[PDB]
Amino acid sequence: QVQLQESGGGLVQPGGSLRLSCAASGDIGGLKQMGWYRQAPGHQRELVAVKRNENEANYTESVKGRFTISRDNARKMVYLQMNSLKPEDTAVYYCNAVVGNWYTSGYYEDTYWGQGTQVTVS
Amino acid sequence: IRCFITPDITSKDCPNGHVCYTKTWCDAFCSIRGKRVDLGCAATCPTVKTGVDIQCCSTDNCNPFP
Repeated sequence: QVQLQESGGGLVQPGGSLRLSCAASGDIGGLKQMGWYRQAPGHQRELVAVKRNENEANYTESVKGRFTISRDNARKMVYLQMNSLKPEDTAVYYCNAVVGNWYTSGYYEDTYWGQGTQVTVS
Repeated sequence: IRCFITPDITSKDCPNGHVCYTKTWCDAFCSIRGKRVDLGCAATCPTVKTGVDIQCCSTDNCNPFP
């Protein structure tokens, strides 16, 4: 019904750079928000970046100035440019998308998640 | 023809469109939430599948939300 498929992860040295991409497909009618979260061993799915339609992008102050989230709506995709990577940025990055749709009973938002892609720095 | 459109359920002027339509259809949540509702405009009354109901009208802003 909604598929988020990720790509771009890999292994990099400290100071390198990467570019993750998340493609949404299927019933993306009413796609309303998209974000990148990270999870490292022992952590939860922590906020990295997020973009809600008609709002300003929000970042965690641990990555401001180094990461950049962007959304191409004609392609229905969200991308994360990861500059000046550092070892603490190592983790599995997931992309979530919140889609909003109307039913006879009202307007509901639903969160779908991506397969997850590894990012390692060493 | 000016029609109501989703997700904003707001009126919008549609060039080359002659009909407002309300299209209702079940998704995976039809039993919990209700029948998905899509408001739109078209040049001709859209042809729909079997389980998809459609209501077409010619007036301006004649596809409000139930």
